[PDB]
Amino acid sequence: QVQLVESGGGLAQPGGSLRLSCAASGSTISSVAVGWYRQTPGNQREWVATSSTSSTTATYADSVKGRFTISRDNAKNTIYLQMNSLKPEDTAVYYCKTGLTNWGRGTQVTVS
Amino acid sequence: IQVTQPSVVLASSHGVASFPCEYSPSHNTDEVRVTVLRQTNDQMTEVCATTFTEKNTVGFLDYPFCSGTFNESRVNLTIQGLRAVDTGLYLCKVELMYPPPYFVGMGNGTQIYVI
Repeated sequence: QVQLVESGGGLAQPGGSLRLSCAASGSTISSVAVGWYRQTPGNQREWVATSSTSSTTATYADSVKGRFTISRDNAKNTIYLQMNSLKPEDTAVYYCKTGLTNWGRGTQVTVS
Repeated sequence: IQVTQPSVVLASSHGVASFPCEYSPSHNTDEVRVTVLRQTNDQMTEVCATTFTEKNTVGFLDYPFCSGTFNESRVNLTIQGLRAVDTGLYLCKVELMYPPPYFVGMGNGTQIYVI
């Protein structure tokens, strides 16, 4: 069992960067593919990217491919989503997830 | 992915057998396909299959003789209408179907003896 906590959210300007954090407690996520999702007002949580694992490379939705980067910090039992070249349409609440339903609490990202 | 299922399971007089199928690690996914297969002398034939999502945790609704509930990373399976001749090796195949990356794992098989 793993509790996921997002942070790093806040407001950025168009063209700016934010680094989001998904910190896990309980057990380790060192070996677990961790997904990032975003939810705009009135829509469903939508897949953005998944972290690497021992056997797989990081994966990205084409809407963020090249702009977003997922990295790991095993020592802090944490996954980072580096969000560069932000657009207003990147505005959303961002969630990390493991398994089918183990959502974090989500963090709001606002691009003016 | 690793898939755990029991070595051996006894079916009821009514022809019902239950056993869990669990996988690890619990990679991110939104769509889990579980396939139950029977090993019969070189051939692997499909018994039943379903797709679990966050909203559909109760599967095999389209089968009379297969039931399954999904939780965490564990499907609890129930096969019905088993006969003595249905004694054999039942493999749990687990696939994490979406989003990328795809993962697939195959359990060692559960031997089912029918009373």
